[PDB]
This record gives sequence, structure tokens and C-alpha cells, in this order.
Amino acid sequence: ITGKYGVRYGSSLRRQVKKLEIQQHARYDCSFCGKKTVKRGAAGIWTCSCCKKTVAGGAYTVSTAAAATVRSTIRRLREMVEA
Amino acid sequence: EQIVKYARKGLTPSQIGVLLRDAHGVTQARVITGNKIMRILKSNGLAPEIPEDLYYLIKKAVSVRKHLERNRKDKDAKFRLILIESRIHRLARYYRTVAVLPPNWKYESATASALVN
Amino acid sequence: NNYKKRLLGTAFKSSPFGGSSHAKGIVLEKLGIESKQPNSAIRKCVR
Amino acid sequence: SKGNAFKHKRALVEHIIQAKADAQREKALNEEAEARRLKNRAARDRRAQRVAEKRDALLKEDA
Amino acid sequence: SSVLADALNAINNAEKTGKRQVLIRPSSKVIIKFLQVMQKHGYIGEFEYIDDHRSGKIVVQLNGRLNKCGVISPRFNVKIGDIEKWTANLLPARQFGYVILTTSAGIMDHEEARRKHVSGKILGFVY
Amino acid sequence: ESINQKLALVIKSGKYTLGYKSTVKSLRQGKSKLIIIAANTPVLRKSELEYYAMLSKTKVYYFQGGNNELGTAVGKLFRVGVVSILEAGDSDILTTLA
RNA sequence: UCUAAGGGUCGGAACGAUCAACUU
RNA sequence: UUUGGUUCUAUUUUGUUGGUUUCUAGGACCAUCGUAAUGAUUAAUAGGGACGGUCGGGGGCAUCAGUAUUCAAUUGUCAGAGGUGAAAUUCUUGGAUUUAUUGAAGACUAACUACUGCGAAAGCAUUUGCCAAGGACGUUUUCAUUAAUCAAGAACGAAAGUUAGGGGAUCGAAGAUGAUCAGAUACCGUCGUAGUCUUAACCAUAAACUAUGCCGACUAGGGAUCGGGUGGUGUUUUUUUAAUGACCCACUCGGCACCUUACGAGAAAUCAAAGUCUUUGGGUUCUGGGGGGAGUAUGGUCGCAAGGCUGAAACUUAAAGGAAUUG
RNA sequence: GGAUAGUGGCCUACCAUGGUUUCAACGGGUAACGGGGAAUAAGGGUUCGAUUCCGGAGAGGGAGCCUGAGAAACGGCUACCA
Repeated sequence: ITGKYGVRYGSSLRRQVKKLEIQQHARYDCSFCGKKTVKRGAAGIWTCSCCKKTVAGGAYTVSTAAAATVRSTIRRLREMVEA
Repeated sequence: EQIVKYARKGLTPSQIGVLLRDAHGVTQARVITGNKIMRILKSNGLAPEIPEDLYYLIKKAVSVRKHLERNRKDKDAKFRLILIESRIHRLARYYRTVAVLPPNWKYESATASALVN
Repeated sequence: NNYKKRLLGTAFKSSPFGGSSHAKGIVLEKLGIESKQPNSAIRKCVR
Repeated sequence: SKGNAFKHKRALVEHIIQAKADAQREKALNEEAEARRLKNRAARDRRAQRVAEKRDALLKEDA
Repeated sequence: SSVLADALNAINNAEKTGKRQVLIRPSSKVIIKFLQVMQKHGYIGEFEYIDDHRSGKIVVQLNGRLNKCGVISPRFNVKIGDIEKWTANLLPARQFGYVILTTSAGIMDHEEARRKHVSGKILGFVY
Repeated sequence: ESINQKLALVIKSGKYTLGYKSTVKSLRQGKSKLIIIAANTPVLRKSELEYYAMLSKTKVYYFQGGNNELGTAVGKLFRVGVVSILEAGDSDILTTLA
């Protein structure tokens, strides 16, 4: 938890910085192959040993975010051409 | 199967004694060994582990939450996973007080572990 | 078995308390009250 | 252990010890099953064999 | 969910319509037994002739007054200060009465076990 | 039933290879009838996998999906990903394809 | 000034063979 | 009945004492042989599950469709377009108001739609598909007592309302102004915040209704719209034809949602129960005890908040209140 | 094991975690002495209890004692508080 950040700065803040916090570490899937062993060295970065390979990890959560849509939308246009 | 031990009724008859003989019937049949004969074959096999009337509730009820686990929004799916559940439990007891050990099974990895063969 | 309910209750502690056939006490003031609706008069009472 | 199988090594020696024993005894009375395949199967084959040595007729002829 | 008033509340539930009685619960040594004390003192007709799963033994023709309703009751005490009192259930002292008690010995009637000074449970009460 | 349903009968008869090396042996040795190679399983460990038996004598139905799951398929749960069903069963591995 | 607890290497629930200490 | 199965306890005599191992049976123990209809209530118009048929605006998730709304780019021209009781505020030689191609955005699912289908309940109407469910039916399939209602505890719970981000068409709290009034902080315009949608998380209230607890009985008639039985007849599939098939008609039953009239119930109204029982009676969960003071005071808990949940007493009044009938 | 006139955690020590509870523990309240029995009962019940008789407990509060067969005493002491 926070409290890490001890009783100092209020609440709402802690809250948030906990939201992104528990999320700042421990992923959790194979963007290559194997098991849960990636993360996010800082920001952008996020490599994984069960391959020993780095993925372009999102921010405070190496999970792309809006690239959900992109996941679709992007590769989705790949539909046309060639269906 | 044993629930379907009587898919015999379909093409053999007659529910089913034979395994005793009371309000009996009228057709060929070669007695207890006519039953047993292929009645033992039946499920291409046998069983007994424990215990059908649950080995089914726990199943439908088991896969029953795969969706729950992924979907997770079909709250109108929890509202039953509770019920197929409270059921899967309600059984136990009449075995937790009789047929199945005295804890596990009668408690089992229930909630949860896809069991078991 | 079960079940106790309302109406008249045990806890008491009012203002004469002794359910007294009176209550002795000195005559603080002479406040002649005043009648309520319908009827009407100077209802001479005492505090 | 990595939790607290202990509280003073005399006690790992303990549970290891006792435990082991008790378990060994549990097999030492699960042998009962042996008792109950023997003292029953004996009279299974003995009810068959007694059904044979009390009605051995068509056994000398048959076909 | 309670074989007693179940069926006595069908005889009861019947003769008030007026008729020739009908089916009932399933049988019960007790059902049949009241559906005896009844006949044996009068009121009902002839306990009847079914036989099924437990549905066996009887239907049972009506006949007569039998007014009104067999008594079902759902407690059970008895004897001396008792019986006489729960004889307040009755439709009036001067005869009439009949309180089909359960008597330690015998499923008996207000008097039928007033008999050999008996007592016990209070199974019911007729007319 | 489906292949994700055929391999469940498979794990009751037949010859579960369980491997990725022992997979290679299964093949080269000479026994690997099919070959169940998961999607996850890296390219080379797939293209050379291929080559191995496409050399030997066997047909290989590229797997369904998850490796971590492709095992739960064949019970284990230990994320297998390249089986070599070696012996017959009560399944249509002779009709896995057309 | 006493009592008790808590250890390492060699040999079969073993004993102690032996070795060394803080501390509660 | 039977050393083979051991294993005791101490009695009787041996003179007395004690200690012995012989018995010697008397328990319990595993075996062995022999006896005997040699051991298992029914299959609840109770409940669970099997199965196969299917139905449904049931649930999740994707994705389709549509018209419009308001808005744009370019339009055609040309003098008013609003807007109600009647006006006004405004828009307007800025190209509005009225059409002209096209696309843009989020709501929303018209019409058919009813006599209603489905859901625990709230609530559920575009397309296709994937995901797991559900009753009723059909058999006696499989079990055999597993059940019935429940203080505790919990899962879902409309709308507003909170948290954070996405957008943001429409309408639209607050807020403005325009009329209207003696007075208008409104009701009638018109802008417009929030909100309305959304995702992860809270909130747990509602005229949350059918103002009617759950389970099982029994008590009486007809009609009409969902699964199963038969005669099938009615018109067409299947076609050169029959038949079958599809709808479809008639008699049944099941269970559904509902309607129309006796005994019996009620204060009435009304009630297929709100029925049965003098005035017990089938089993249970729950709440009420004149109005107010009040769902307030205090306490504890829940919550971010708004609030929820629990919840008094003092005092104060004799009426408040249902239904009916007439003015 | 120590005490007791004598059981027993009665008290000591040493050792073990136990014993109660929604079938209501625990805690709070009593303008609470209990039971005889009292009052108004169609019945079913409400309500009452320190006048007598039983059993208890106390002589201002509170301990501790000598006396003895018998008392933690009232019409006996001892100290404290009053």
C-alpha cells in the first residue's frame, strides 16, 4: 500500500497514487511467450525474462491503455485491403 | 451413465426389475443375467467414485462460472452461480451426514477446483 | 416460546412519583390561569 | 517450517517423530482391509467350493 | 406437509358443500384410524378402496350430518384436569361431544379411552 | 467432439509425448503420428519443429492458442506446447484433418 | 549462588563421540 | 459345536504362607466349520439431479441496421424565420426560415406493440453470431428424505446523487434573461451549467405495487392467446402425383398471463380468495397496539458525501383515521 | 503438597490450554430478600411478597479476632472510615 508514503499529503492523492501504484509492477502475461514475468522498468520500457525481451509498455501500467481500440482499430483496418 | 443406465428403457426395457420383478412385464429377457448381461457394459465402463447427483451439480455448476470468471458483468449470472451453488452444497449434507466421507467432497475443493478424473 | 410487547411500561420516575394522595409543598406563586377554547374564564390556579 | 513448524528444535524432532509414528500405525490398521479380503474371500471360494463338493454331478459328464 | 387436517379438512371441507365424499391424503394408519372412530361412532359412511404408491387403502363415502368438520388440532396433552377441560372444544356437554384423543394406549375417542382411565395426546374431535 | 475435445480422449488412450525436446525425439526416433504445436511456442521452435517431422513422417496441426492453457488441455496444467500423439485411441486422429 | 531453556561436525526413536557461545 | 486365535482374572482343593507352572473352565480376539426365506420399506399429483424435445422483449459480449434529431461543407433563391392565449426575447441582404447533394456525432430502438413472452426482483423490444444459464412440457430415467419457512450473514437492486477518465447528439436541476401577474424567485418562451450516455468504483432508496409473504392442501362454471397427446380434417409443401411436410381446424390435457358470474368472506368497497374454521388448527418468516410530538433526541455501525441502518422518552391532545350515503 | 472438621484450584507450587456462549454467555438494570401464600380469575391469566410461619443475611460502614461444643456475633472485644 501507500503509507509507504506514510500519513503525509492527504488522502485522495494517496488513493490515486495507490491506484496506479499497485499497477506499477507485476505483469502478468507473456507478450512473447511463457508466463507472468514482465513489467515496466520506469515508464515506456517493460521487458520480460521468460523470453528476455522488452515490450513498449504503457505508462504507470505497461498495458498499452487505449491501444485496446488500436489493437482493434489499428490492425483492424488491416482488414482492408485483403479480406 | 447411470442416470442414463436407463437409456436401456429405449431399446431393452423396462425400468427395471429384472433387478427384482414386481409389476413385471411381457417380453424375452434372460433374467438377472440379461440385466447384468450388458447392463454392466453400459457406460463402456463403471463408476462409484462419488456421486452423480452431485458429480453433475458440481459440473454444470463448474463450467457454470467460466463465463462468470470472464464475463463478470452478467450479474444475472452470479444470481445463479449462487444458486447452482447453494444447491451443490445443499446436496453434500445428506452425505456429509451419510455417503461422502465427512468433510472433503462433503466440502470438497468446492469453490473451487474442476474435479477430478 | 417468545415475544414481549408495548403499551404501559416499567421505568416510572415522574413528578409526584409517590403516586401520592398529594405532595406537601410551599405556595410559590398565585397564577390564575386562563381558560381554553370553547369555554372561557380566569381559571385561578396556584404554583 | 518456513512458517513455524517450530518454536524450539526439540519440536521439529517432535512432530517429525510422533507424526511419522502415528502415520505408520494408520497403515498398521489399514491392514484391516487385508483381514477383510481374507476372512471373507476364503468363504467366497469356500461357498463356491462347498457348492461344488456337495453337488458334483454333471462335472463328470457334461459334454 | 401434515396428513391430519390435510384430509379431515376435506371431509370437513366437503360435507359443508354437501355430497358423497371424495379422495384424501394417502392412507396413514392414523388417517384410516380416525376415519374409523368416526364411522364406529357414526357420522361418516364407509372408509374406501384405493391402493397405490402410498395412495393406497381408501377413498371414503360421506353420508349423514357429520356437521361440521372433523377436528384437526395441533398440540397434545391429557388426563383428569385435562381431557375434561379440552372437552370445552366440544359442541356442548349434554352428550353430542366426541374428542378423538390419542391415549397412550389406543387412538381413542373422548370416552372410548375415558374408558380404562387412559390419557395422553389430543389427536382430534368429531361433531 | 472438437479437437480441444478430441485430445481429452487422447489422454486416456494413445501415447502422449509430453515434450519440446522429447518432442524432437518422439519425431526423429520415429513414432510421432501427429504433433500438437502451440501458437505461443516460438517461431524457430516451430519452423524447425516443422522441419523435424516434415522430414520424418507426420502431419502437424498447429495448435489452438495459449500454451499455458494448451496444457490444461491435456490435463497437466504445466504449460506444455508441442505434443506427439504416438499410439491409437478412440479418437479420429485419422480424421483430425480430412 | 543456584535452576531451565534454547547449537555445529562423526558414526545408528540413537547415544552422546566430540567441539565451541552468547543470551533470554 | 470347533487349540487354532491369544488372551486375562482368581476360585476350588495340595495342612498351614507366600511364591510358583499344571490344569481347569469362565470373558473377550482373530480364524474354521456349521444353522437360515442368511442382511436393503415404497419410488410421495415431496425434493434433487439424466435425458430430448423446444419457447421466450431472460443474462454477457462482441458486432450489425435504421430513420430521424443538431451540426457542418459546399446549395437555390430570395424577404421575412421564430413563437404562444396573444406577444415578446431573439435569428436574420452573415444567405438564415425553405430545398439541394454529402458526412459528422452521440443518444435512441419508432411503426407492428396486444388480451402479452421472459426473468428472484429491479428490469428486459434493430441485425448476426459467440458465451452459461431458466421454467413447462414428455417418460416413469436416475436418486431416496436430500425438504419447508427463516433472526444472523449475503448476491442483484430503477432515477437522482457522489469518484476518475472518455463524449458532450438531445433534452435539461442551477443559472440567466422574454412575457405574464397586485405580487412570479414559477407555471408559458428561449439560451444554458450539471446531469442525460460511457468505462472501472460507490450509493442500497422508490406509489421498489399487484399497496395483498412463502409452502400444501381442499372449495365452481365458460372463453379466450405459449409445450404434449389424437382425429386429423383445412389449404398448400414434396411435385408427374399420394402421403408427408408447413402452417392450420377440432377434442384433450399440462403448466402461463388474464378475463365473466352462485355458496362462502367483509365495515364497506370488493374478494377466486381477502374462502374453510362457533371464537383454534396444516408449517413457518415478518410487522401493528389511539394522534401527534417523529421516523425527530441520544448511542453504535455503514459511507467520501448525500445519506442508509438501527432507534427513544418528556410532553401533548379525544379525536386522526377507513368505507360507504346524501347536500 | 500445604491447609482445614473435613471434599475441592479451597491455597501453594510444577505442567498442560482450557471451561461458557444467540438454547442468550458476559455485561448492564431492579422504588429485588426467596418460598409460604395475596389480590381480580367462565376458563386461560395477569398482577402482587420485608407483618406470622419456614430458609437466608445484618445490627453505622468495613476488616480482624479472642470465647467455645457452637459464633466473624451486636445488646463481646481490636483497628481503620464515619
